[PDB]
Parts: sequence; C-alpha cells; structure tokens
Amino acid sequence: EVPLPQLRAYTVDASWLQPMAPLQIADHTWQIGTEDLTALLVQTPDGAVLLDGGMPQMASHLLDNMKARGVTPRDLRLILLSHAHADHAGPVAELKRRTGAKVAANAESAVLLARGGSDDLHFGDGITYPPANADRIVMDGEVITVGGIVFTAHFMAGHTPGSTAWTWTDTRNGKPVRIAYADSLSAPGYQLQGNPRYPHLIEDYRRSFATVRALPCDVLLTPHPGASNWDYAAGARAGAKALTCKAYADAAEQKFDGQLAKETAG
Amino acid sequence: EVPLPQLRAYTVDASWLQPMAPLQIADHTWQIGTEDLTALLVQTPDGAVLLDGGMPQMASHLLDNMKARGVTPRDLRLILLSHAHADHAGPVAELKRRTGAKVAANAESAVLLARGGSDDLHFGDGITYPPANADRIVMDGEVITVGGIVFTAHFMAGHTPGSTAWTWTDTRNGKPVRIAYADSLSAPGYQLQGNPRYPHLIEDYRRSFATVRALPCDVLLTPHPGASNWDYAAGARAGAKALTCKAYADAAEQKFDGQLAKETAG
Amino acid sequence: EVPLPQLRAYTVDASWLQPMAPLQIADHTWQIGTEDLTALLVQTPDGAVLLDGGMPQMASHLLDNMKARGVTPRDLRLILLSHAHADHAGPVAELKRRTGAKVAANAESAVLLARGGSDDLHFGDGITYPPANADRIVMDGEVITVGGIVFTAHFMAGHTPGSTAWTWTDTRNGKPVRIAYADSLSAPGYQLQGNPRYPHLIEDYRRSFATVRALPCDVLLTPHPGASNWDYAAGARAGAKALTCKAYADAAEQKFDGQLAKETAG
Amino acid sequence: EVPLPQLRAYTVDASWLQPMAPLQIADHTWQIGTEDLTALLVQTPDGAVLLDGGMPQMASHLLDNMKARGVTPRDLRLILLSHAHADHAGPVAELKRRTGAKVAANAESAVLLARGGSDDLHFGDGITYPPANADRIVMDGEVITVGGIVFTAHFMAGHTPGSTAWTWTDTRNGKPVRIAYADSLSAPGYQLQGNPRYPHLIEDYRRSFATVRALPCDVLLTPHPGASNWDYAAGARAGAKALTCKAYADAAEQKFDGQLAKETAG
Ligand SMILES: CC(C)c1cccc2c(-c3ccc(CS(C)(=O)=O)c(Cl)c3)c(C(=O)O)[nH]c12
Ligand SMILES: CC(C)c1cccc2c(-c3ccc(CS(C)(=O)=O)c(Cl)c3)c(C(=O)O)[nH]c12
Ligand SMILES: CC(C)c1cccc2c(-c3ccc(CS(C)(=O)=O)c(Cl)c3)c(C(=O)O)[nH]c12
Ligand SMILES: CC(C)c1cccc2c(-c3ccc(CS(C)(=O)=O)c(Cl)c3)c(C(=O)O)[nH]c12
Ligand SMILES: [Zn+2]
Ligand SMILES: [Zn+2]
Ligand SMILES: [Zn+2]
Ligand SMILES: [Zn+2]
Ligand SMILES: [Zn+2]
Ligand SMILES: [Zn+2]
Ligand SMILES: [Zn+2]
Ligand SMILES: [Zn+2]
Repeated sequence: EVPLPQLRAYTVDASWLQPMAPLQIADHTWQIGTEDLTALLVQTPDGAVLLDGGMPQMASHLLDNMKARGVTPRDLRLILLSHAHADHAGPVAELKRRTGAKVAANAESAVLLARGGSDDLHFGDGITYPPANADRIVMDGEVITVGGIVFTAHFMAGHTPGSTAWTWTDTRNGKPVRIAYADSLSAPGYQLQGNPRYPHLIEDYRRSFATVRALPCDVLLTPHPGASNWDYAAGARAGAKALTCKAYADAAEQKFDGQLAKETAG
Repeated sequence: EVPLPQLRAYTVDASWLQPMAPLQIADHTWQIGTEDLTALLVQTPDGAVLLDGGMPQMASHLLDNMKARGVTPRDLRLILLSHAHADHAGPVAELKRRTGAKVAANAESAVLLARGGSDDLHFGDGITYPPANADRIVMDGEVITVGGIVFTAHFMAGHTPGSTAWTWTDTRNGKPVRIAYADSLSAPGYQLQGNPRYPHLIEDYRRSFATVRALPCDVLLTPHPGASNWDYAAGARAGAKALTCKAYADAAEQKFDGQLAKETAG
Repeated sequence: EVPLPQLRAYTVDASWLQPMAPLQIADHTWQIGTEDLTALLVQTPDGAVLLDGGMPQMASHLLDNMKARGVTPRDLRLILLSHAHADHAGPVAELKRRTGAKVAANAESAVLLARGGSDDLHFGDGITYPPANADRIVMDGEVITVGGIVFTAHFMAGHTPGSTAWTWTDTRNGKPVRIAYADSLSAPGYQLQGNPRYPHLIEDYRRSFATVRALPCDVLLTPHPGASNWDYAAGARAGAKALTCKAYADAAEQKFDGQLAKETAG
Repeated sequence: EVPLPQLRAYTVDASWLQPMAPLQIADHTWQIGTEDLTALLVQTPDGAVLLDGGMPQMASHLLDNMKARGVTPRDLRLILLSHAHADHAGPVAELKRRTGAKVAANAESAVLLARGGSDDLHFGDGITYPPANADRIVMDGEVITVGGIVFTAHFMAGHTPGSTAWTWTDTRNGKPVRIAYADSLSAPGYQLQGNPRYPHLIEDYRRSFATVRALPCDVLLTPHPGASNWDYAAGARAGAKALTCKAYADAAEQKFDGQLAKETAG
C-alpha cells in the first residue's frame, strides 16, 4: 500500500554551495568557504587554524583553498567551530582524516559533533552529518594559542547549547584588528517557550545577545555572512557593509522578540 | 558558476520500506520489519530481543509491531545486529532513546555503528545514519542469554569487517528449531582484490562462506530476505522456499567468484 | 638510578568505604551507599532510579542493597549523577554492565564520565575511574519522569563544570516532601582565580550558591553527607541536624570567600 | 566493622619504570622508553612515529627523549600500538593532548583504548589507564606511510583481541633491515580453555604463533624486551642476544602448551 518515506537530505540554497577563491579579511585571516558559508583560515608561522568548514561536501574545496594559501594538510593544526550543525561542522570528520587537524570545542558542541548532529534539540534527525570527536574541551573564556595568534572562546548558547563566539587580534595596515567570529543567533522553526528539551532557551538567548554586544569587535564575521551583512562575492567591498557586533546583537534580539510574539499568537 | 552538488540520501527500493504486520517464524521469533528488510523480534518471559531494525525511518513501525506483540518499550532489553550498515542498523540510536534496549556487538560493528556508518571501507560517506554506542562488546562464539533463549555470535567478516551471524534455538510444534540469522555475503560495488582499506577481504569472505555452511541451521533467515529466498509477503508460505545455510553459502561463493573474475577482466 | 614513581590510587577515609544497610529518607527514597558517601535509590512502580554510586569498588554493595529493597538488576532503569568524579560516579560503568540502567547527565558531566575522570581541570589524572557513556543528555531545568516521580535538573557548575542538583517530590506521613540532592560546593585544592582551564570559575560558583539557596528544599541531601550535616550512622536521627539549602549555600559561600582570601595571600 | 578495600594501583617491577636515554636500533629507529618497556621512535623527514608509550607515568620522559632526538611535540604525527594494556598504551591520552599525534589502531584495540583498559577480558578493572580515542581504524595487512617509512599491521590476537605486530624496513650500514615489532604472546593468569569472554582464545593464539613465525624479521623487538631477549641496559650489545621471530614464536607456543596442560591439571 504505502511505503515509509525515503530519507530526505537537507538541501540548501545554491549559494551556500558555491565555491569561492580565498578572500583576505586581515593579514593572517582568510575566508575560504563558499559564497554563503563562512570557513575562516588563520595562517601563522606555526601552522593554520580553520574556524568552521561549512557543509559536508566542502572538504575537498577547503583543502584546495588551503593549498592555494600555502597550507598543506600537515600544516592545519586546529579546527574551531561556531556550532556543530551540518552546515558549519559538516566536513570536520573528513578534514580530521585528511589533515593533521585536531578539534577544540566546548562540551555541548563536542557531544553534538560526536553524534553527527543527530537527536538535535529542534531538528531531530533531519540534519545529520558524519560524526567527529573533539580532541580538546574548552571552557568559557579559555584561550588557545597557535603560532602566536590567541583565540578566545565566548559561549553564546541559544542557536545550539554549545554556540560559541571566537575572537582574536590580527593586523591590517600595521594596526591591530580585533576580529569577532560570532555565532548564529537565529532560531529557525524553534519552539522558544516552554521547550522541554531546552527549558532555559529564552534566558540563554538573552544572555547571548548581551555577550555578542560586548565582544571586542573591530570586524564582525558570522557563519552565515548575510547575518552580519557581508557579501563574499563583492570582492574589495565584501565587508564594507558589515554590521558591528552591537548592531548584530540588536537586530537578532528584535527578530527574536518578534518570533516570541508570533509564537504566543500561534 | 557551478555549485557543489547537494547531498543525496540513499534511496532504496520501495519494498524495503513497505511496512508489514508481524509474521511468526517460530514460537518466540517474529519478523516485524518491512517486506524486504528483516527485523527479528524474539520474545521471552524476561524481555525481548531485536535482531536488526532496518532503515532509520523504521523506528516507529518497529515499536508499533512490538506493541502489537505485547512488548512495551521497557520490555525491549537487547538489540543485536547482523552488520552496521544504514539499512540494518539505521534506527538503533532512536530505538535506544525510546526503549530500555542495550546494544551488543563485536568491536568492528561497534566502531562502525559509533560513526553512523561514515567512512565506510567501500561506500565512504554515502550511506550514513544516526550513530549509536554499543553497551557490550562480544567476541566470536560468545553467547548472550535472554529469558532463557541463548544467542551465539558467529563472526563472518566480509560484507563488513564486523558481519556476524546469530544463532538460537526456538521451538515449533513441540520440536526444537535451530534458527540461523546469517549476515549478507554480497559485495555490492566493492573492490575485492588489492583493496588498501581491506587487504584480506577475499580470505575473509572465503572463511565466511565456510562458517555459514557449517552453522546450526534448521531455518535460515537473512537481513535481505531475498538472499535466503524468503518472501515475507507470502503469508503462510513466506519461508517455504528458504535456502539451507549450505545452499546460501554456495550461492554466495559462486556469485563472489563471478565478481572476482569480472573484476580481473574490468 | 631513580625509577619513575609507581601509580598511586587515591585512598579515601575508611568511612567513605564503610557499607551500610538501606536507610529510608522518604516513602520511595533510600540511602544505599556507605556511611560517608551518598547513593540514593528512588523506587517507583515502574522501576528504580539511582542518584550517584560512590566509589568504584561500591558496585556490588549497591546491587546487594537494591536486592534488599526488592530492586533486581533489570529493575534499575536510570542513573543520575551529582558530578562525575571517582567518588560519586566510580561504579557507573560496572552498574551499566550489570543492570538495565541508562545514564542521563548534562554534556559537561557526560564528557568527564566518558574519559573516566581523566584530564580533570584541577586533579589531572590523579583520580581516574572506569569510563562510561551517557545515554541521554539533559539540559538545565529539564525533567525526567520515572514511574511518576519527576526529577528536575538544576545546573550548579563549579566543583565540576557539570555539577548538578537534582530535585523531586516524595511523600512522608501523607504529606509531600521536596527533596533536593544538591551537589558539592567545595573547591579542594583548586586554583580559583585566573585559572586558565576554568576562567569563569568564581562567577560559576557564585551563581551556584544562588541556585542552591533557591532550590525547592524540604530535605537537603549532599554527595558527602557531612556537607549537609547528615549522619548516616545515626539511624532514626540521621537527618535530624541536616542543613537547609539556604544554610548549605551560605556555609559554602563563606568557606569559598575564605579560600579566595587565602589564595590571594598565598 | 570492615570497610571495602581501597583501590590498588597495579605496581610494576622497578625496571619497567627506569628511564633510559635513546638507544638506536637502526638508522631511523630508536628505543626511547624505559629499561624494561619498549617505546619505539621512528624518525622520518616528514615527522615521527611512536610505537607504544609504556606506562601512564612515562609521558614526560618520552617527550624528553623525543626532544633529545630533534622531535618536537608538533613533529610527532602518529602513535601505533602493540596492544592497549596500561603498560603499553598508558600515556597515549596525555601524548595526544601534548603533541600533534594521532592514533591508528585496529577496532579491538580502539575499543579497549577508549575504555582505558577497563572491563578487560581477563583483568576486569584491575589495570585501567586514561582513555583515548583512535583517529584511524586499521585492518589486517593495512599499511600506513610516514615520511616514506611504510608500516604494515599484522594482527596476532590472543594476549588481547586487538594484539598487533607492526613491521617496517629501516636501514643500517647501507643495507635494508626488516624490523618486526611483535606483540606479547603471554597469557598471564588467563583462563585459556572454555573462557566465556574469549571462546576462541586458543585458536587465536595458535594462529598468532604462525603469524609471528612468518613475519619479515631481520630484527625482532617486543613490548617487553625480555620476551625477545633484548637487554636495553647493555648498550652496544643490547640486541646481540635477540631472538628471531621463529624462535620467539616457538618459545611462546611451548610456554602456552605448558600453561594449557597445567590448567587442565588445576
Ligand atoms: C539548520 C540549518 C540547516 C538551517 C536551515 C535554515 C536556515 C538556517 C539559518 C539561518 C536563519 C536566518 C538567517 C537570516 S539572518 C539576517 O541572519 O537573521 C540566516 Cl542567514 C540563517 C541558520 C543559522 O543561522 O545557522 N541555520 C539554518
Ligand atoms: C549498502 C546498502 C545500502 C546496499 C545497497 C545495494 C544493495 C545491497 C545489498 C544486496 C546485494 C545483493 C543482493 C542479491 S542476493 C540474492 O541476496 O545475493 C541483495 Cl538481496 C542485497 C546489501 C546487503 O546484502 O546487505 N546491501 C546493499
Ligand atoms: C576529588 C575527591 C576525591 C575529593 C578529595 C578530597 C576531598 C573532597 C571533597 C570535600 C571537601 C570538603 C568537605 C567539607 S564540607 C563541610 O562539606 O564543606 C567535604 Cl565533606 C568533601 C569532595 C566533594 O566535595 O565532592 N571531593 C573530594
Ligand atoms: C597486564 C600486565 C600489567 C602484565 C602483568 C604481569 C605480567 C605481564 C606480561 C608478561 C608475561 C610474561 C613474560 C615473560 S616472557 C619471556 O616474555 O614470556 C613477560 Cl616479559 C611479560 C605482560 C605482556 O606480555 O605484555 N603483561 C603483563
Ligand atoms: Zn545552525
Ligand atoms: Zn547555519
Ligand atoms: Zn550492508
Ligand atoms: Zn543490506
Ligand atoms: Zn568531586
Ligand atoms: Zn566528592
Ligand atoms: Zn598486555
Ligand atoms: Zn605488557
């Protein structure tokens, strides 16, 4: 009579999967992902750091762009994550197999990564990806140093329990540039109020808005570039319209408050 | 220009996903999966055992058929696996979350289950599923006893390194029935000779043919029923045409030898 | 010349290892550990819950006391933890092997449990125990229900990142009794200020004092009974001198402030 | 009355813990462990390989000897294991935290490593150590190549299910030297016959004797040097009395047959 449905892969907008050549953000920091998914390469004299990798099928493209930058597989030392959803941590397992890279993440992100995004608090098994293990667990405010670039973790739970902003100082034109890679603050299709799987969701989002507002932030980047008004396809003006961290937090909070009101009405 | 491809879910023949009501094999043993994927429920006075669950989307159907048999979620004590591919272990993680069940498997199956079938020796990441942890590691020839039914593991590596046959004795018409749930012996699209990820593949398959030939085997069942000539949709004659274990092993070896010859020619 | 030192097991006060018979706390709640380590059995019509198990060598004693209470290994459904140090989660792995029990814990506790307490933020590898996997990850404020007893998690990070208080309502003399199993608030030998492995340690402890002060709390119990002024060897007056949650929090904060001052002076 | 016993660390002969300076075996291969535990450093132009690390407390000594050889923590690329007992894999977790090293092991060794040697088939929880994750699972006969040195795995189950011999070709005096690092073939205190946790133990040991006898083997090394008649404290004559692989296998089989006969008589 009626068979059970076939499994459905989550399909994304084509721009999320559109390869781009490396785009320089600061002296050591490059966008090497796709037009609409951030994957940041930070290059140091002592090896490279990758912050996010995008979707699972982006692994080979990332390695190609690393090679274009002078980074061989052995040179990739560290993978950091904004959060462990399939569209940001998708290729981590494959990257670990193909490079020297080790993963550092907080406990919440580590457990979600280790189950490949399955049993998501909001999406169930709808967006799974290959599981990976974290090599180092980080705590809030902990620093990790690679070739003299210091990365600081700032927990900003909400979009996932383990959502993290990463900050570091690079240079540009001889002057320091405080880069803030702030995580998503969206809640796409989430039940916000009275969620049995995330009872303090609203409190965590409100704290996370405050955390983002206060980040050291000359340049804001986000996992989805549109969230911070980056346009990676716009070349020399890709970052011209980027939001401040304050503006990003304010916009996210206004959207969140609207969603809460609609949820109450729905 | 050209975006990377969207992820593709592996889609299966519709009969693999066609629910069926429980079909009794022996006094305590029932097929509760789909028309073309085996999932065996063994019911004892001390709880139930599930051998395989089929595809990931079959979890709720399995629980429905268990309930029809008098088995509540708390009553499911043990999940055993033939091998940890998505079409047999697919729903294990969800079943563990929704029942009291613990998983027993050999080390090879446990590591493949824990990575959700990713980095498959032959399929890469093409057939992933939600990862799950094994609660007990079993060795070759080890027995597990549930409510007085004794299950014996017989390793038969090849289709996966961890492929296992499970045997137990049930009853029918007052007489013992030695049931052999023998794993797949297919090698679908595999590189058999000189495979760097499985150097002794051919030797393992040949040993596994010999293991299957020698199993205690009044009734053979297989994860794909067609492999042992079962027809789960045929009601009272579902098992009438079933192969012996000897015939199953011989047929698998003849097919394997043909594949080897074609590989040499290709 | 001089060999490396032998490994040293952490040895504890003998009272921590002194078995005791079950001591009833409320209609369904029993202390079944040792004189100086709490292990709480909550018995319901639908199976039993264990909160903490004490030291690794306590597994058989716990099972003996469960049997004395009418709880067989199959009847133990759930293990909850205060925190995943060796003196409270020590026997969890063995209990999972020997019972039907599944573990529910927050992500921080799950990752520490899965590494058997190794690489502790403060103790390094000095207090390891057999690793175990969590079956369910809980979020702050999440409830788990067993046979109609509702357990609520209240995160109180500090002693470990994953430290949790568990609350439930039992009965006594026909009246509700709100039981609070609050975790340790000690910091034994910890570097409190400027700790690179726990940068927000002090902030987390201060929040945890406030959490404990506000718990629903007719009866306070603690992993080390002396912390809440229980005397499990005192029979019918074991709980007579027990602190309120408010008094426990106040005492812990005063001790913490003294330790901070001594650290500044040392 | 009588408290439960304190945990007992397994204490080893002092020579197992006696540090030694690096002892050269061949052009790229050095013993860097203790007088009575092997830990082999293989140095290549593309990074270093460590085969075994000895006991848990040896991590810092290993890193000191690596530094003496010109190998920094970032230069250690790969850890291979003979088997995952505490006296050979003890420091692996710490080495992974402190170096760039990734672990490659077979599935049996990986699962035992991941539980820190707990629930050992023969020793129970008597010899635990800090758990570690494997980064790569290897199959029998699989090769791993580092800086042009090719390591081949030869499974030799028995002492543990995952016991592995590793072979590679180095040079000495301009000529190839086929090095065989063969695992332990002892069965210390094991129940050999009818062991429910290892039903095919005897068959596996007999196959492993045959595997060892046939290894490519100009120079045999073993995890316990005395098993192959090495004397690491004897300087320029440390390896003079070393057994062939054939002689090692024959001696192990004669000892095994004697143990079997004593077990039958006991
Ligand atoms: C679960 C995954 C597959 C998923 C699916 C679908 C959407 C998202 C978003 C998301 C939501 C809103 C905006 C608009 S905006 C100006 O940024 O508010 C953006 Cl750009 C992205 C995110 C995310 O935020 O990570 N994830 C999604
Ligand atoms: C990786 C998964 C998704 C997959 C995909 C596609 C096919 C299979 C088979 C398979 C092969 C041959 C036969 C014909 S026959 C009379 O049995 O020789 C049968 Cl029925 C099944 C198997 C398996 O054997 O498990 N798995 C497959
Ligand atoms: C790491 C483990 C093995 C360990 C070792 C040693 C001590 C503890 C304590 C601890 C500290 C203070 C008090 C005095 S008091 C009135 O309670 O402030 C108490 Cl009772 C217990 C704890 C703990 O609190 O869990 N753990 C310890
Ligand atoms: C479980 C651990 C802590 C343990 C404890 C105690 C002994 C061993 C041995 C062992 C056995 C026999 C020989 C004598 S001989 C000439 O080699 O036959 C040797 Cl040297 C070593 C081994 C091992 O073989 O790995 N492990 C032991
Ligand atoms: Zn997301
Ligand atoms: Zn996203
Ligand atoms: Zn298969
Ligand atoms: Zn199949
Ligand atoms: Zn503690
Ligand atoms: Zn304690
Ligand atoms: Zn050993
Ligand atoms: Zn040994």
